[PDB]
Amino acid sequence: TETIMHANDAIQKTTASTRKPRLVVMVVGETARADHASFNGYQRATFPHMDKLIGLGQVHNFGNVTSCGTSAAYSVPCMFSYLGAEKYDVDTADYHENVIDTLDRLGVAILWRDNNSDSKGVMNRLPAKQYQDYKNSPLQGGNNTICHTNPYDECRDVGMLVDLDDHVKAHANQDILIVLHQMGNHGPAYYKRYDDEFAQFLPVCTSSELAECERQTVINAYDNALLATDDFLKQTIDWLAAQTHADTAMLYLSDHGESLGEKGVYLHGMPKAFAPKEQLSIPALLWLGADTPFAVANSPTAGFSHDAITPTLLNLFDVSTQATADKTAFVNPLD
Amino acid sequence: TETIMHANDAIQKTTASTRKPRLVVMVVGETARADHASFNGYQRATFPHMDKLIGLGQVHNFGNVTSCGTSAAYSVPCMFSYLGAEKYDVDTADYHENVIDTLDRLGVAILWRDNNSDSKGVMNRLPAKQYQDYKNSPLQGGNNTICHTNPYDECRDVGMLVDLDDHVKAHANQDILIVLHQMGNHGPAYYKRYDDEFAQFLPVCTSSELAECERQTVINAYDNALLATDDFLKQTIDWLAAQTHADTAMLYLSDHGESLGEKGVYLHGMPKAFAPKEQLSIPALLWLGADTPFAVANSPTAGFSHDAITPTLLNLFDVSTQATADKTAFVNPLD
Ligand SMILES: [Zn+2]
Ligand SMILES: [Zn+2]
Repeated sequence: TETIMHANDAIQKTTASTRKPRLVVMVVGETARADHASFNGYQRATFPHMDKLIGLGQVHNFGNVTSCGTSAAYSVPCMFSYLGAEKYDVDTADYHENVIDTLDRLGVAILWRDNNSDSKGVMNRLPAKQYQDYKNSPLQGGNNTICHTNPYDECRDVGMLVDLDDHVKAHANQDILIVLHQMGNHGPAYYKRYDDEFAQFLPVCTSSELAECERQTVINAYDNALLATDDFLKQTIDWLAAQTHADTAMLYLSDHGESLGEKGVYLHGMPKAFAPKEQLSIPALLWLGADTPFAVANSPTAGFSHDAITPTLLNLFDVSTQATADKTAFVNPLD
Repeated sequence: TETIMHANDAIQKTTASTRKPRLVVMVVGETARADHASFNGYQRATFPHMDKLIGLGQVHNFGNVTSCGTSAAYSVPCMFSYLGAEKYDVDTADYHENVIDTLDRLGVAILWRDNNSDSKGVMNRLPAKQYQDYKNSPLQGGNNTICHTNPYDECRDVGMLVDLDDHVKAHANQDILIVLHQMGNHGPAYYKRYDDEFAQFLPVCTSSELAECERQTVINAYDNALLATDDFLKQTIDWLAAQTHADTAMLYLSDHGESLGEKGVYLHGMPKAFAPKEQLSIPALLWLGADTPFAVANSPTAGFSHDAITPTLLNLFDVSTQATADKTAFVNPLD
């Protein structure tokens, strides 16, 4: 009763009872920036798995996408909002219906796994059991079974992929959205972000005081963490490709980019008014399953931004509402 | 170290190994405003239990206190920060060591129970099991056993007091801090916030369109929710009074106030440079146990604010750090 509604008219045009169930994984990345992706022209092979799938036509790359801000606190709630970046007031985002609320009201079975921090309020109106902490191991009070593969005891993003079949089997003949919130490229200690298999650009910086290390060694650790994210996305897609009774999709966007020493600036979090372009420039990818019914939108005049996520998610679940009239999306609506 | 440190020099002057363990309950209230508390002169007995304890000298009233902002998203992280309101940056509060991080490092056993939303990042570095969701019942994925006493199935703040003895028993001979984050006076549906026992100021507004109801009936439901918070604070104190083995304290402050129709303004969330006084004026109370060693501090000339919380918590746990010099606190350090 106490929510500012945006999509009270929302209804599904078709349901899992009259066509194949829809199964979407939305990956909320962390600190990855567009121009260190090989698929956007970076001079190093940072996403070999995604590049191969792009060459096969399975993954669609949207190029240099713009985040709404330079921090998770700002970007993550706005990513799932109806307000968009221009009218978004990070302070009062929680008073509004968000796109997760709409999908849950229409019967989509939502799971949010988090190896980062939390959903920044997005999940607060749904039952607590639909949100799972994956930045802690079970004895620490969380769920991630892949935290002891490295000397930092840091939980890994691929632990969020363990037995997602549980959720799918609990929700037969239902549309499903799974949100995975990555640790990704968070710094400054990039060398802690990936297991040794991905320690490929060398040597790396092994200190949290970035200014002290040499700039190239900071970049090397950052690009190694991208390699681990490329693998995590590949394993996510491999799991979806085995769900042959559903129509599947994986959408991936980072929450913001990262400065890597341009004009001496490192990290992120700068007020958007004068943040450098590197902090606002993010990768964006969409994978679609075999025999997909969906059509990918072409990059419009203005390019894409975080504002396209909410209409995309509504389109992937066939939701009709005036709330998305004339709004950019990564996928066209079906009719 | 990926954390911006503020109290790296912190050390306890004495420990539970050489004096009585310290046991502190910090209540983070919600939407209660100073001038509707009967202990600040409101012409209605909204806090009858606290008023009796104030008359006995057991509760100290700090009068009209100022919150740092007009929403929980802004105020809650700042309440636990070292930066204080004037340097605080809500987007990047999470990058900084906060007072809970300091207490945890020094060995205080911290429990955060939340019947509101969550800790707004404050608990993110501590093990997940030290944070408990109390706005959901157990079958919903939370912990609160008192959600079915009302027709809205709304979880009640007193459910957070159920069997706190479990936490105390698990931390024998340790200092303990318990944070209880209230649902409290959140609106606009004030009439949902309290069980029938507290439906005392009548008639009440039973709609969410507050500008439609008669103003006094909105005020009546708001004041009923205060009665239920007064009762919750009394039950909290009654539990602490039974921990005779420890030196105890209860500190209570709201996250912000509330407009109740003055010049047509309702609810809160206005930008703090422009917000009316009602949204920034909050109650603040301190209860101390029998034979307390602590003394109430000199009032700042402008009155107290949220900035006093962090130095107060440090002083209550005998923590010595340069980060408290020059800073306001509700109680003096022991020396
Ligand atoms: Zn981020
Ligand atoms: Zn609040």
